[PDB]
Amino acid sequence: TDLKFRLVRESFADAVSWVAKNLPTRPAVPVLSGVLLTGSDEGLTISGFDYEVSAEVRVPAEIASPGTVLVSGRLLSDITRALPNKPVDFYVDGNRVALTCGNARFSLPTMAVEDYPTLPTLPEDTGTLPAELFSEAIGQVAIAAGRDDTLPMLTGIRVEISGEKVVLAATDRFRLAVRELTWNALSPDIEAAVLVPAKTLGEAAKASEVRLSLGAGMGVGKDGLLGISGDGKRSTTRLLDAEFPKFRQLLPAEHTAVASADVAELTEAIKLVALVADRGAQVRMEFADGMLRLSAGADDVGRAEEDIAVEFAGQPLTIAFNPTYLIDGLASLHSERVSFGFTTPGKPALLRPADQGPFAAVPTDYVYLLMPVRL
Amino acid sequence: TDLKFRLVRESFADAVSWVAKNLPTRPAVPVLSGVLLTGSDEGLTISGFDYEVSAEVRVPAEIASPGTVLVSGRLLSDITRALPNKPVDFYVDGNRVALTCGNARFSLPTMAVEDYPTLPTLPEDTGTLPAELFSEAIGQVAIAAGRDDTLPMLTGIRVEISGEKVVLAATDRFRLAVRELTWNALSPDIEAAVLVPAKTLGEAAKDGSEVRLSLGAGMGVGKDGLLGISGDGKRSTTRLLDAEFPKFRQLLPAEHTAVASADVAELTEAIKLVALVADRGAQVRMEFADGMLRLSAGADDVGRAEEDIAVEFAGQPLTIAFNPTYLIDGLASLHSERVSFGFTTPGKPALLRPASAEDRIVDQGPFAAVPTDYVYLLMPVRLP
Amino acid sequence: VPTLPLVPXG
Amino acid sequence: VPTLPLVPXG
Repeated sequence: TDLKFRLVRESFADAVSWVAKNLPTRPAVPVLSGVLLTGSDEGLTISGFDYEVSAEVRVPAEIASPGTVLVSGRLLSDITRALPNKPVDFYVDGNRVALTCGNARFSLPTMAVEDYPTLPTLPEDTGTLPAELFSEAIGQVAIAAGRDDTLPMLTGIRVEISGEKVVLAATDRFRLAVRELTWNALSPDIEAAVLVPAKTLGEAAKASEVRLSLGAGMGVGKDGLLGISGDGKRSTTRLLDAEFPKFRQLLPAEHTAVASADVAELTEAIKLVALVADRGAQVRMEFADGMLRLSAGADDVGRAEEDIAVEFAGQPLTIAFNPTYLIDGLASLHSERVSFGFTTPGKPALLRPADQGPFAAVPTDYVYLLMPVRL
Repeated sequence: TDLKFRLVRESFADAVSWVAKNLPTRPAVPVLSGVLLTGSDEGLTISGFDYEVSAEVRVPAEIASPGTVLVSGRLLSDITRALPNKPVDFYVDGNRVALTCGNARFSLPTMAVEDYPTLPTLPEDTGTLPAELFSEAIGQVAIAAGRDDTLPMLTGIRVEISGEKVVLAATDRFRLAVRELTWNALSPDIEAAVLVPAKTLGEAAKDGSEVRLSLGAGMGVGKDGLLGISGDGKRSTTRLLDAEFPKFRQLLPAEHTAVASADVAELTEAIKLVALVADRGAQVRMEFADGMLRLSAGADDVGRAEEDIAVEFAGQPLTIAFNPTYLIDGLASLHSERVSFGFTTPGKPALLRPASAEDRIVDQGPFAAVPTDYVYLLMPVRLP
Repeated sequence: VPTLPLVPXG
Repeated sequence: VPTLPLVPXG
């Protein structure tokens, strides 16, 4: 039987474009540029899959005749975004799709559905959490992941689950981001840790309640997949089999100095002084006497300094950073102020949202640990 | 004397950034990355040289000590745009500049003022017109200029002046854009034509009162090899192109076998839609007849597309094909709600001209060309 | 892809 | 540009 359906343009366009956004820019084989449309009494399903990430959305539609068809995905996305804002009729007549909408008509070739991989089945549901928290937490941690697929152990977000408590962690060897949260667990005996490709997870986050599917009980992570579901949408990503670094060793228990600053004021000041930094390599932070002297540059191109008021206590120090990595950490706090914990100018700096020492580390739900650069 | 001044940040930043926009991003020698700052008699002049465009701006300033200095323009532009909103103090101490603003302090190296090339003198004033009109007219024709230095005769905008009448024209051999306007000439006997590099003049068309163009006076218009542009305490010179503009006036058709009009937004949206299946975005096909336009594209291998829109149409029906990018460029340059098409055959240029929604099309032809201040003449492509 | 009938030029 | 004292890792 040949698929024939009708549905509202905007509904059609939103569903196709969400599936098509994930399609490979460099398709390993041509058939992976397609999206699959499947019509049943249970509605219209639009899906895509490239052997690593799958995406699937069900939308209400008037199905005049059930069936399945594969067509060029980004082409279908661009068409549905540009059609007149009228109901869209879509009829497959064998090897050819007739698409009509208002005063417009398209005739599109079909692709070889028999060659398209089958979408993986989701593991059992593991837990749920609000979309807002999912998006915030992943955004805070993904910023620290490695971006080099030749070092897969760094390209993941580690996800540790213990009952109702989740810990997310990512590192690229220069910063480490760790976020703790509470979620709604759906299974009891969950004591597991998986590693999820960060880019994929980050994109799933930037798109109502979210359900994570990794399996149940002792089976969590055993199927090598994470399913993410919500709002008639459902995606899967293959887990990484790489081993995550021992990040808890890095978290300092005590600080020789602690400081707090206004996040926006500090961010703007780093952007200003780094204008004279060679290749934006480093900005220097001189802490003492309730004052932060932020500086950069050299005599060849120019020197800059801005002094901003801070709370400071402990051993004064000058410590230098990659200004992009520092802005990245500040932007991830989502708080008005930042609290710093330091040991020495050669050792990691702890950033978290906000007599003379040493200062015990303060419990928090988010840390961004940033290695300095050498002066 | 060492230059020392203070002024408000926004004024400094706008002035410096306006001069620095024309500096090379990869200057051959450091002096070419510089802008010259000269302070005297309650004013600060900021000057920038480049081999094609030079520019100069004067803004008020509290001058504590007069002088001149040369510093990196792009860097200074970036700094002043990001400084706190406090008065900016600037003093030269030997071979270094100390720039202080609120809680921020910069120390910049200077360069040898005597090594900065001399900015060209503006030619005698030629005429004036509103800044808005000038930027719009340039923007309209600049889209049609070639962008290939190996065909330099295509990379300009032609400026014809005949008394109060100015004509701007550009072509890349596939479209020709011609815009006529009136201005206020400042001397009699101006009858001349020059060629200005399009990329320059086009980008420069982006607010003011009246713009003054300086290409000389009377019979001397064009002799200095420069186009001066002035207004709002800013002056610039642009070096003219030595190439020769093609003989475009014989392209303009006096009579059409068919005329049509369409809504510009509807037609633009329809072209973008059907062109989605056009191979290399190479062509869309327009079949005109019976108050309808059938717009189509594509082929069996990738998909076919059609959209039919209402048009006003008279004369001999025809099917004619265009590069959809060039077609949209022309529609976007009309700056009107509707477009009027003039056709002869599917293989000869199509004339596009602005039409208002209060215009309307009629007999069955033939149709004399309608006088218009703007024309975009587009060569069709061959039908498959 | 013909050019405008510019003489010379095409 | 030293790395975090990750062992192994650096």
